[PDB]
Amino acid sequence: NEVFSRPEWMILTCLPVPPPPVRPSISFNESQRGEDDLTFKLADILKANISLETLE
Amino acid sequence: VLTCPECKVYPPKIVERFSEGDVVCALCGLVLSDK
Amino acid sequence: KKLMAQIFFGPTYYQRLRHMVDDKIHARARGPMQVLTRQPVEGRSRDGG
Amino acid sequence: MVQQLSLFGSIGDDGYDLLISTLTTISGNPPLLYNSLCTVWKPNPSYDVENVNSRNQLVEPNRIKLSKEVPFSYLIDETMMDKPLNFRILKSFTNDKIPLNYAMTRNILWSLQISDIPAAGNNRSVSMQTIAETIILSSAGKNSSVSSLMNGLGYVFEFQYLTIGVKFFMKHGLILELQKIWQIEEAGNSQITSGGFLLKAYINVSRGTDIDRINYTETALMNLKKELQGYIELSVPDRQSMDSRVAHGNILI
Repeated sequence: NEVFSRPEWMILTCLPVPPPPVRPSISFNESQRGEDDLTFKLADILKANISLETLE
Repeated sequence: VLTCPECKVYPPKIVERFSEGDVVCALCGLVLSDK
Repeated sequence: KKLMAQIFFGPTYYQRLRHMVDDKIHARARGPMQVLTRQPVEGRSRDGG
Repeated sequence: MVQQLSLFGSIGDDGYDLLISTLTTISGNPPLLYNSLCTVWKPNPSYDVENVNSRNQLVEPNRIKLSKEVPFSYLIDETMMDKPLNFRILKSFTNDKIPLNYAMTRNILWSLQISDIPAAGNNRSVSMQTIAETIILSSAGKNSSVSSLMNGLGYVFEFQYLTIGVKFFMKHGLILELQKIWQIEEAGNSQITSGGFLLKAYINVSRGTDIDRINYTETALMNLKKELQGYIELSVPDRQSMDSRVAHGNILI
């Protein structure tokens, strides 16, 4: 489809980041925040992206 | 900050009802925040 | 009065099992929710739905 | 026990006379003199009432009012028998001094009365208050006295005051009162309503469940207030001022 479903869009260029509601942090205490798996994966994605950029 | 809009007493007196998921003023019985 | 039919009668052996009604009874009007899905929690000891 | 629906206001004594005439022009009735004496009693602090259910707040301590009528022969000094007993005598009652002193009231020692803070919410146009009332007729025994009785219940004296004013009876059971209040102590007598008269218009409802009657009462009170527009402003007092519980201390005067 021309409006909604072009094929060029099937290849990623920018990755949306979901709000913290989607990846809620569980806080046992004031300084004890266990983060969700999704945010760890996103952090690794960004780390790899900046490494590739600085090597580029 | 969470205050009763009818007692207007500072500092506010507040009790949390965990088994009902409510926050209740301990003077007028008014329910402040739910869930 | 007397009973028309006679009755089988005598001692036996019985065991009191592990299931009491006091450990199975549960009710809930409102209460705590979940952090992610915001739906009533699971568990009788945690007064869930 | 009644639901009293009330509106309040105040006036300066300068217009007093004029005001009176206008009232007679509306009601069609003449004013009637009256007086009273109220004593306030509070629970004894020496006794620890652990029975107040702190975890549930089933009840909170409150203050009891005992009222009595006192003859004018105690309120008229040697300069005033010449004038007849009518409303004009109030024009001479502008000084903080009064014939009735502390010793006479102590020698005196009825209607017993308890009340609650008015109903909450901001959608109320008149002050609605709940009153529980009883009457003491007489007594006997080796210590028959109001003080001994209230100490037997568990209450002690706190203060007292004297009201003098006039009453107007209008239709539908509406009562309008013009008052002057004198607080009394051994130190002396002080007029709190200094240089003015306190105005209070109210109706009583016997049953709180009946709502047609309550709506009619509110209609009558608001019509009366809308009649007096431009002369006197009748207003709903502060809900936190008419609270008489022991924990928090303030007194609408």
